[PDB]
Amino acid sequence: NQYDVIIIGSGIAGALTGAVLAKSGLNVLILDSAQHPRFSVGEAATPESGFLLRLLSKRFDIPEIAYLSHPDKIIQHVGSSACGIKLGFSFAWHQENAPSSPDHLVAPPLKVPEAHLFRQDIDYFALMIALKHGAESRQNIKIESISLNDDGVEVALSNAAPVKAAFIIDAAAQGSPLSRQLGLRTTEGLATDTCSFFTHMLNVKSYEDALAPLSRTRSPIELFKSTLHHIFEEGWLWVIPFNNHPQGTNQLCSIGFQFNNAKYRPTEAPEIEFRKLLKKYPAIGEHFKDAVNAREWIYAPRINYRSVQNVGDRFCLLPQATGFIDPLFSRGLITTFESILRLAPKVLDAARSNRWQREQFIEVERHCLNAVATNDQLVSCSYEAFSDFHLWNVWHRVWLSGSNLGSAFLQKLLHDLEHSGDARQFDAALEAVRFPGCLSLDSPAYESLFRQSCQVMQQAREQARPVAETANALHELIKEHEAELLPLGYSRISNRFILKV
Ligand SMILES: [Ca+2]
Ligand SMILES: [Ca+2]
Repeated sequence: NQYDVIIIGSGIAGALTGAVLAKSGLNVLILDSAQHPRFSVGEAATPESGFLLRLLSKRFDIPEIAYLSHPDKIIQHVGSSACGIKLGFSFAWHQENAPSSPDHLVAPPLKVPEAHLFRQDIDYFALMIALKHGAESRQNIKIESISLNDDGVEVALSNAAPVKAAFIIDAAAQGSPLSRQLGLRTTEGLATDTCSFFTHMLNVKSYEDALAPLSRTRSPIELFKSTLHHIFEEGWLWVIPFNNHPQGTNQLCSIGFQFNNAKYRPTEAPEIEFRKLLKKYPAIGEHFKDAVNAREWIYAPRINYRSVQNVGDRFCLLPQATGFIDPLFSRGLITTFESILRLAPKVLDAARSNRWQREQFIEVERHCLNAVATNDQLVSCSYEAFSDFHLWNVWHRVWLSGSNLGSAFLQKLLHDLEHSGDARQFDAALEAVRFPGCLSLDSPAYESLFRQSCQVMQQAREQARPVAETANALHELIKEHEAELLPLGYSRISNRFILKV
């Protein structure tokens, strides 16, 4: 064995994994068929993802990891082009053959700003963290085979001698070569069936300039300074600026549009589909009158997958290699950072005890598979809620209340870790949560609300129920559970901009 761990993929997941393991005394080799710099989506940070980066940073004493959670710290240390800003998620609803209303908006603001991650710069910086801590990296390589033996792993490489390790982590995405060879991936049982078209653009107009100013919308935050979701019956489109930070230099804006394949299947080239969308929804088109595409569109016809298992004696698939649902709500980054946080202490224990058995990693699998399942219910039910603004308004409080509870839970874990310095206590506290992979992590009342609300939405889809009935059923569920949630007034449906505290 020339290494302790081989990591496939040098993106943020592989890089952070490599950094924390190398920091902790393991000899790590990161392999990637691609090379930096390169484009990637997965751009909208969340409260959870920020807390998870800070937890990773504190758990392994790597300060630079925490920089990646704060836009001001990204600008200062990674570079001024490396992010935009977000003060929350905003949602504007539209329908075909009718004018769009600036009152069909919800936007619950954050207290602390978060980042729109320009992944080419963020990921390259992350790899630099790993390299500076002693992880080895080989870019632009070709893996010829991966052998999983009872005494380790052996990876054959084109035009080089094979490399050996005790353990292999797949930190790649849809191209997970372990996933392909292990036969663990499937689309069976997934409620979400969606496609995605995405690119980066110049000269994308702000929501306030294109559609309605703050004096009209009454939003507490500029939608320009938010992850903006334009939602409609068959899909949604994101507007994620990198050019909205007063000290930023990036000129681009990320644009992605997604369809529920059960309701609309695209047939034509990405630019033609984009123009058809804008004709259908002229309000959305107001962003793009002077816009130009700065890259080729990428089209993915089906973005959803899960896995039946993701750990063995000698391997672990990180979340992107295991399952993905949708960009909606940006749950992928969350699941990724939490999975690293759960896995890394176990890999260290394994390497120190020289014991490599599947059962040691079972809670990593339990978290990841539960997270993908929860993500599938969240997103599938959301796409059904896209049918009507009032329904969306009621529905978004189910997501928000859960996310707020999970964020608060992670914030508390971080506080305890910062002051106690007690890594083992933290690891055990995260593992002891009652609902790993669920939005609240540990609230039986919230998970009751989530389960029952998803049942309402699936039944509404299945039986084509009237949207007013569904919205009301959700509202009554929120009222029933509200006493056991954060005291934000989630049942006050007329307040479309739910504030913290
Ligand atoms: Ca070693
Ligand atoms: Ca994503």
